[PDB]
Amino acid sequence: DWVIAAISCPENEKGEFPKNLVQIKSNRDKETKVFYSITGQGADKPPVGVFIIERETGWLKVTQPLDREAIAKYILYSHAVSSNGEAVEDPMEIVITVTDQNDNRPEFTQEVFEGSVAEGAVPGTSVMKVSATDADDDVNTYNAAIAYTIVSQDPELPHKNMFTVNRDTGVISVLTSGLDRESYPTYTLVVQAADLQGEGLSTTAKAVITVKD
Amino acid sequence: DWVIAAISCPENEKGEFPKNLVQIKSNRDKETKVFYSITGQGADKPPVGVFIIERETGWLKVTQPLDREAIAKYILYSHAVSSNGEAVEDPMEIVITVTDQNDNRPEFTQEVFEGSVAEGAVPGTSVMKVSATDADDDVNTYNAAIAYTIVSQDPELPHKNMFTVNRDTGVISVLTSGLDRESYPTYTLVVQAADLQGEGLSTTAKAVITVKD
Ligand SMILES: [Ca+2]
Ligand SMILES: [Ca+2]
Ligand SMILES: [Ca+2]
Ligand SMILES: [Ca+2]
Ligand SMILES: [Ca+2]
Ligand SMILES: [Ca+2]
Repeated sequence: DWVIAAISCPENEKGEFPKNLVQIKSNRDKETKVFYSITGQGADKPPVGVFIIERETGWLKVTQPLDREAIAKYILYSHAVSSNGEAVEDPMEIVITVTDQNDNRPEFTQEVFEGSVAEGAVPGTSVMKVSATDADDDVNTYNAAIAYTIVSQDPELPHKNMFTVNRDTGVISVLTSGLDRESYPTYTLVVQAADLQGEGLSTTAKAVITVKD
Repeated sequence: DWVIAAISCPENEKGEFPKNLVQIKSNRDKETKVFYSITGQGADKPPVGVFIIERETGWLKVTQPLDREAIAKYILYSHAVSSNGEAVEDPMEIVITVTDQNDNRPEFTQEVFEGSVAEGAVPGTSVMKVSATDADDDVNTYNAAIAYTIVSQDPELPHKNMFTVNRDTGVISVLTSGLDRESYPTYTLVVQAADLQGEGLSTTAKAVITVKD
């Protein structure tokens, strides 16, 4: 049997609802009056009534904005019943797919990441890793594509930029010489993760680095 | 059989082509690999290739902007063929409907309309009618809803506004007293027709009125 494998709808649509999706009918409507209905989660099962079909015209519609991160795909079936009460078609599968918008900020997996480094470590020495996740669609968009940056370093001594971060991996490394346990044993870095390859929604966390012998 | 009775597409779409319309598949694709194709005017018949279907995925797409005033409805059929060469579904009817944009200016049915009026006619006397048409969708929009106005009167004597026009019907009537064949035997009015109930696209024509005894 034929299936409508996808009718796409972006999440978070604005403007007037309901919105038309597609009109389906039985070509047996030349024989009898036919009445249309739909079943499935999103139709008669929870979330009830997100999708409706006009009983006489067969216009399938969506009645509220969708949310890809809650339900990304709805599987419905359309039904066609004559006025005398006989189903005149085998029910047809109709799938609604929800496309992504950038509506989730990245989140670091920890509020505070801890790491340590030997004071004599040569510039370039990898110290620790910070990590973030993003609930948006990393398959089809850059809405979940995170760039890591360092926002600040406390203290700014002996130099303001003792460390750097790999923009893609979140690995933090020694950038310059001068680390010294006896002068400054601890650094607090504010790190940022931002989606849209660093241009989008952002969040911060801390990396606390202990300088060892 | 089920029919996709309408997938709507506005005419004159901008941005990137091709544009996805709907994805259709055979659920017999669990048994065999299935290849999809479409037939109909707009697909394999003229205008060829305005609609295409991806042979493996079943994504039906439109490849160029549509024009409601040229073709307002396309009737396509989808086909599903196994890799061994057997049609695995009855072809399904899929109708694409083109929705309207206001892209046609009203047009008067004549460049010059002629009428006459007796000089003693009381104010309110109907003189003649001007008429315009509009190729846009008068059923579903106001894109063809015309308001008539008078733009100018030559000569502006004895008064600047000797006539008026019914905004809906285009009937021109005597507005005030003072018409006189021996003083001014002829008036040329520039008349305007504008769609969007007078707010939209506009055109002009002339109404030449002869004053009789
Ligand atoms: Ca969402
Ligand atoms: Ca995001
Ligand atoms: Ca999202
Ligand atoms: Ca047009
Ligand atoms: Ca128009
Ligand atoms: Ca039009």
